[PDB]
Amino acid sequence: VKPNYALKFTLAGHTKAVSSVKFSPNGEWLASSSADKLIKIWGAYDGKFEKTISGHKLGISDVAWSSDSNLLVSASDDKTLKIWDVSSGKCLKTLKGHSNYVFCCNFNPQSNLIVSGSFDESVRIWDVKTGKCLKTLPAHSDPVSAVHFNRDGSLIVSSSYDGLCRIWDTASGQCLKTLINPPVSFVKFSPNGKYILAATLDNTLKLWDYSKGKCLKTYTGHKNEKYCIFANFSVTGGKWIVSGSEDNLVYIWNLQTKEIVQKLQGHTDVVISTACHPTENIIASAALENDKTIKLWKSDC
Ligand SMILES: Cc1cccc(C(=O)Nc2cc(-c3cccc4c3OCC4)ccc2N2CCN(C)CC2)c1
Repeated sequence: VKPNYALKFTLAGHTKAVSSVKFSPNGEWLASSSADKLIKIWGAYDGKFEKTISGHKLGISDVAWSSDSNLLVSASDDKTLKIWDVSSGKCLKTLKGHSNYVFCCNFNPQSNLIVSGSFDESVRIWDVKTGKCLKTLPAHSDPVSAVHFNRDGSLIVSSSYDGLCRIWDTASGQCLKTLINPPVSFVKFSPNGKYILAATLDNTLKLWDYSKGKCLKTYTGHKNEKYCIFANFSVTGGKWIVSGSEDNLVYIWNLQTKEIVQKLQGHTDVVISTACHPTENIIASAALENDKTIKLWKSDC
């Protein structure tokens, strides 16, 4: 009926705002990115600091893991993405092509491709092996806030400040659907691929059937009017929607009822990123520059 997330660890180390936290697909690790130009790796279960990965010339808005947990990709203000070998910390490839800040990134499930979104209003699809840009999609008419592949890699969803969500055929780069005006600050596919979860900067999360163009659920109560705040489907226990908020709380809703089921308190700045562990009822959350910490929370359901 309600989860009971409680604070377990606070992970300090970043020297500026933390932008993104992601659990490795194997459940072992948490990666974080920061305005401090660094990626840090932490133990998912005990929060123990593992390593710092460096090389970007400016702050990093996003990081993402390959399916085998061996590679990371990062999106930076230095206009590049970088592919990293996690074990060695080495930069394998620098992905060059965007003409302004890179804000978001993801591997496809296959992990042979990376998708990126930029201030430059494009979505780019990159070859992991070669580091070359395969396609440049003229995706939006304002900054791209989020990019995500569906569970089989066949589709990409993008969101933008232009107020649109768009679904793209990965293979061809063709736009299959435009969902249509407040800025769209976050989007991702549901695990079953049928729905998209989208955040808009009028303090609203919406669950959409994008084929029909029908809004199924609306989640409100949190504050989201300024920052591109990451949200999640929590699926390991109860079926929840999880998001950060500009009031320094993590919000958790019941997906079906739309009721707030828990608010997690502890952060001292905007919670810009949340992540849900792949197998356990564990949440990671990260905050902006008044705080600079990552917190790990555990629930019994
Ligand atoms: C290095 C760093 C540290 C802390 C927060 C940020 C930030 O907020 N990112 C950002 C910014 C924008 C954005 C949108 C429109 C216009 C501008 C922007 O930045 C400068 C000018 C969009 C998305 C994003 N992100 C947020 C984190 N998320 C995991 C991916 C995307 C970045």
